[PDB]
Amino acid sequence: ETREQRAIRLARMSAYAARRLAN
Repeated sequence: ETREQRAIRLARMSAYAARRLAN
């Protein structure tokens, strides 16, 4: 994965995780 794909991956994984595990 490149800097772009990787980054967006971080936001997606973190975002999704935060949703299913906000607290």
